[PDB]
Amino acid sequence: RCIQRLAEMCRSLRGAARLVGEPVLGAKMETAATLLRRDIVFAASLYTQ
Amino acid sequence: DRGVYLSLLASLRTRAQLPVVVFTFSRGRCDEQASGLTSLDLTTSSEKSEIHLFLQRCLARLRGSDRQLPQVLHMSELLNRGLGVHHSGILPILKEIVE
Amino acid sequence: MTNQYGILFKQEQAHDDAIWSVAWGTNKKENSETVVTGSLDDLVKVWKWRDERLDLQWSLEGHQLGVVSVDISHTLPIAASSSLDAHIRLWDLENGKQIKSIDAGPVDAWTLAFSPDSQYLATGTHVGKVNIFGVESGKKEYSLDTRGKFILSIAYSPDGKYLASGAIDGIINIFDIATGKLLHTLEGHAMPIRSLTFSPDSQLLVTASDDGYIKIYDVQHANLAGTLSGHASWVLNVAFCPDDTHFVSSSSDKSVKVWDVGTRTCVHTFFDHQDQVWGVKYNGNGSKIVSVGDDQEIHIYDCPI
Amino acid sequence: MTNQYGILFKQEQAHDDAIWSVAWGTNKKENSETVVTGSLDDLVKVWKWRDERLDLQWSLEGHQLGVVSVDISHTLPIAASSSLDAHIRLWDLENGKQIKSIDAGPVDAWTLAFSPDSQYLATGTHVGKVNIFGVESGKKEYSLDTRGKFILSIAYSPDGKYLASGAIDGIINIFDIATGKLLHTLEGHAMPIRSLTFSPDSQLLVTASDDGYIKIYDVQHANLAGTLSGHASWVLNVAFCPDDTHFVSSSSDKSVKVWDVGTRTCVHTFFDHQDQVWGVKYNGNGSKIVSVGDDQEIHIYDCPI
Amino acid sequence: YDKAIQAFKSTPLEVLEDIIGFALALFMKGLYKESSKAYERALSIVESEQDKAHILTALAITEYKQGKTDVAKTLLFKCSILKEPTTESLQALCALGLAMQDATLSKAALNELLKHIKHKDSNYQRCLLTSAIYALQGRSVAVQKQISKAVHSNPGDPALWSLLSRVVAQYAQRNAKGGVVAGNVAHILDSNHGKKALLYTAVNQLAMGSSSAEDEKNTALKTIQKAALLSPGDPAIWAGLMAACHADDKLALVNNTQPKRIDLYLALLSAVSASIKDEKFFENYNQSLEKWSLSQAVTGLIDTGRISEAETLCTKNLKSNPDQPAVILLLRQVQCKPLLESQKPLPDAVLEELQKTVMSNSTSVPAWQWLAHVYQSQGMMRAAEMCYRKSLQLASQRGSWSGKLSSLLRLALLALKVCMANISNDHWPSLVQEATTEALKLCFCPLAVLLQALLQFKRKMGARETRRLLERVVYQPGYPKSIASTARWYLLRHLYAKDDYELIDVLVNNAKTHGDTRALELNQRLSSQ
Amino acid sequence: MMETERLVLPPPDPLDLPLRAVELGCTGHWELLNLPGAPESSLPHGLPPC
RNA sequence: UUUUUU
Repeated sequence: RCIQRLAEMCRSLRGAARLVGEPVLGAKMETAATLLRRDIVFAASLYTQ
Repeated sequence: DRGVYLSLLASLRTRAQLPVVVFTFSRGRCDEQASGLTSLDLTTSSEKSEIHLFLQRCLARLRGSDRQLPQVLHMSELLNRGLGVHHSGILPILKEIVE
Repeated sequence: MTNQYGILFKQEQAHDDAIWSVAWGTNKKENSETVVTGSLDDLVKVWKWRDERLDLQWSLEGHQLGVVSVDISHTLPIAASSSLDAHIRLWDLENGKQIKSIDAGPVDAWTLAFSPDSQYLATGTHVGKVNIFGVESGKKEYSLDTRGKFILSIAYSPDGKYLASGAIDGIINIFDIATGKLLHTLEGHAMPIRSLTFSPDSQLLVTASDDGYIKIYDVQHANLAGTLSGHASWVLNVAFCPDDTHFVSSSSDKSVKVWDVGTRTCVHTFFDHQDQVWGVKYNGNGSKIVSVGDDQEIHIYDCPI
Repeated sequence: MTNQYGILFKQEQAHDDAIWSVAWGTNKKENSETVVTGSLDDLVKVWKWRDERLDLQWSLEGHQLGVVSVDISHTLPIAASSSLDAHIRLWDLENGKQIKSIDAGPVDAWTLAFSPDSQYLATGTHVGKVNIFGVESGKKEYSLDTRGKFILSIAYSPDGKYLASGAIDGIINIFDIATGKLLHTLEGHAMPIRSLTFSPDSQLLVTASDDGYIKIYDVQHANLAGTLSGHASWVLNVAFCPDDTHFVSSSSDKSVKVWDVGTRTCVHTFFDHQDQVWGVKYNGNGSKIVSVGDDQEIHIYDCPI
Repeated sequence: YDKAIQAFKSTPLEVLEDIIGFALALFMKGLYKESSKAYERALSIVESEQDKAHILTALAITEYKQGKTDVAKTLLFKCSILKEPTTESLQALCALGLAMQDATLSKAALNELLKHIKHKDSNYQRCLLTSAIYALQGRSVAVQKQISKAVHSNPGDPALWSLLSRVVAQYAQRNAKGGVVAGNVAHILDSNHGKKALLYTAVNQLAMGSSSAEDEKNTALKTIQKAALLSPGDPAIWAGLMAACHADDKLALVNNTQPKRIDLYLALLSAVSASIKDEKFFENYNQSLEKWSLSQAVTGLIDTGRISEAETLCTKNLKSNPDQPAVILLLRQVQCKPLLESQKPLPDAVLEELQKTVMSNSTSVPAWQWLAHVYQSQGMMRAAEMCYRKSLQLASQRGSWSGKLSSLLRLALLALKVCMANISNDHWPSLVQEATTEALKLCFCPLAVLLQALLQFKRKMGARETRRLLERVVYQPGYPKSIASTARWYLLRHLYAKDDYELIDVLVNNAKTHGDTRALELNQRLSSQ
Repeated sequence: MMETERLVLPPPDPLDLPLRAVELGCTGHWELLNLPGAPESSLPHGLPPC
């Protein structure tokens, strides 16, 4: 639950660093997000599919 | 508490009031008595087959290492007999199968 | 903010060795959904995605060495395959039996591509030309010529009138099928290309070279609209979605990415394969992706519209 | 009368080319003192320390490229040798008869070390795994692995439940043999290791570096309790003695220095071995020292207790 | 280059950059004297002595091209006399030394390079120069040892592993298995070294033979195909493919299941030639590759059975150029295949012609072995022996090793076959003895020991020594199936000669614990005579 | 070249086996085929120059 | 010692 609640905040910071004008935080938060969601932590819910 | 639950389930199986939802108030006790109950086997053979087919079809999407680790195996063992636990400290993929 | 992507089915061991190419065809007017795959064998197995799973239908085979390219047709039930065997034998897909066999060596064919109307079956040669054979009508009416090197990738625009060809060493050539005259030659990348694709309505040509970049050119001029760099090794295929908004790329770093051309960014990455991924395709109304890999497996994903 | 460390022997041409691994086994309490060496000529030779000298017992073979590591077992008379083609042999050491030949794939094994009761024969791997092959009965009993680079040197704790593994990047991983759960990772250096040695009553761990420094660590923590700065060029091998008092080191600058933990100074330095030294070892007590260099000479020094 | 020269013309050539560029363009086109003049002119106006050393090295290279190695050498020494060498003058000096077949200065240059230069970070070029120096002296085993040393120092570096595999394929191809492992390691440790590493591991697998567990997915054919998919540009992959197809056919024939992959030789030859045409220059290597590919294609076509295509291919090649004594032998071979396939006697005129043609191209053990086979076919045994002897003498002088063993074993087979016929002039056993002793002197050839067993059984059939030798051949493991079966079969017949039913059933269980059809069936046939 | 002819009995005994020697690879590895015919080495011209 | 969301 903590990892799921972090990969969803390191993605609204990708949206705010693009708004402030920080293109190096955008390129680091867009990496820290894609390396954080790979496996059973992000398994699709049975109900949804 | 182990004898209390086995005497309750003995008086509960004699009648048809079987699908009983225990409400515990802390997760360690919650998985503790589900581990400690350890012999009911309330399920027939065809229910064994359907439980096994459904759980294998839903669990066989994900990869190798992720499908043999302690909770998955332990919960599958309990579910085989027809028992589940549903506290807040288990993977959502197991809450959804139990539900 | 992205959508819900995910696996639906996983064939465990389709062939006995690496799988080198895949084609998905919604050929029949009804819901057939036939998938044809070729491997480092003689086998050209013909699968069918019926409702929720793939059931093997044909295991047809006549080849001697590994198959390097397979193709399917949208009008007729038919398929074509080429190999290191110097033969282009084209199958039937209905009774599972060979129809023809064309003799052509690594100097006459490397990779296959049918016409939009399933009539011509162009292939790329070694000496630089593109050879256009004739299905059901014999062999080798004419060959387009580009004064270049070994040619790896061949693409046909969906509406006709355009044929594109990548090569070892990078250069890209665009011909028009109407007259057979070279429109213009792009200089592109600096390493082999080995995959190309137009977009539906044919105004956007997407390459994928050996250095990791994905150029997005624009047809009818020489404009390029950007360079997509998000892989970590070679890029081996690019398939463009039925609606002109996304495309899928499989690389030799064991990863299938889904891009969108509006903002030139990667929406979702699939980390499910365990070895090089040699083939990706969409299906009909593009909402599922097939991916054949170096480890013998067939993945089918779910990309909701 | 001071008994100073003396050269006391030289054997001019032990092998035909460079010598790479030396092991000293006092298995028999009687006059056996077996010394075994592997030397890039694909020969593993067994020598014995008879009265004051080395007399060859036998030279035994079967190895494709040069031999990289040899080991002698304390409990039973038995030897083990690995080479560059990742192929492991066990030698009888009573007849020279190759008891067992543990094979291995392209990337399985680099160096070797027995278990204290001579049962497991742990070995490193080009891609980071530390898989263990049960002696004389089993193959690939299990594979204890981390994520990391090439792993040059591997040590086994004397008492047990410890296994320290250096890496080419320069980091140390120590694993408890009970279950395989990494105890703690030491950053180490920024250059490869090439040697790891424990102590009897194993509380101190000594690491050799490729920059010439030697680092002393305490097993209970990551306390970098030491640093020694005498060797000019790389350091290739470090060994202790049956008492926790001092150790020998073998640089790549053609010098063997004997350091002490108590005072952290070089009590003595040896000047032999025209070319660089690749191995050093101590016998069943502190008396005698064996050094094998790149030049084809075996040296046996003396160092009173 | 002409456009470049014209462009450099339309400027005042007064700064170092313009003069240097002009010089390189001039050198590229030809015109070495002009480039030398321009480089000297650039040398006049020079600061930053690194550039002075580089200009001196360029001068040495450009005049070397014309010839005049003496002046190039002195100019490179002059460059060395500067305050600090550049690691580029040293490498050029080593290569210049290697271009003249003398290792005196090359060793000195290499030691100089090693001595005080560590900031170079290639680590592959130094190994290549060191190995080339050792190969110059003809050592040919030291080379592999030197590369093994280099790989021991830096176990990373895919390039080093790949080079070790290549060297094992070229020099000392008796560590074929180790080479296969080295190529596999190089391919694993990266992806972009795939191309060369797969080529070299495939060639090593070809050299090895079939020394595996008859496992699929890792045979020579599979690896060469993987390499062909990775890089379809070099001609070596196509030649390797031709060799792999032929070897697979022979292995299937040994296993006796089915020949497969029959007719593609002409297409592969076309691919090889087309691919060579676009390679810049390794002239000797390209010529060698094309010659080997042509010969292999003709032989493959003859074996499969398409004689006519082989004939037309050879004739076209001769129609291209005046005769070269290699291809004419191929034409002779294709000519003389129908005849002697059906029994026929050949006339001394044709036979003498063939012998004369073989002397044309000497220094080739294959040719001599083929001629000896022809003599044996008609039956002129002693002449066959002489031709085989010439092949052995030639092979031993060349330092090759496979040819020596092949010739010796072939001669032993000739003598044993002559003995089989119950011929008088009891001298063929003596020839068998000498050939087999030499064969065992080289190695541990199972065929040689079975051949001795057959000689012993045939000559002085006897009771004990023959059975002992045969049983030793058939009972210790590590022997091929076919050889074990033949020794077993003769031992069964002889063991039946000296009746012991117990021992015969022991032989039966030995057959049972393996797979056989013929020994036990013959035993069934001869249990009730 | 001394005899110029040899006459031999080709089916000397029908029980025994003719010896067919097939050569596999450059490192010595031979095998025995059953049916009679030519020697049939593998890679007759040697290894391809790589 | 229970429970939770942008």
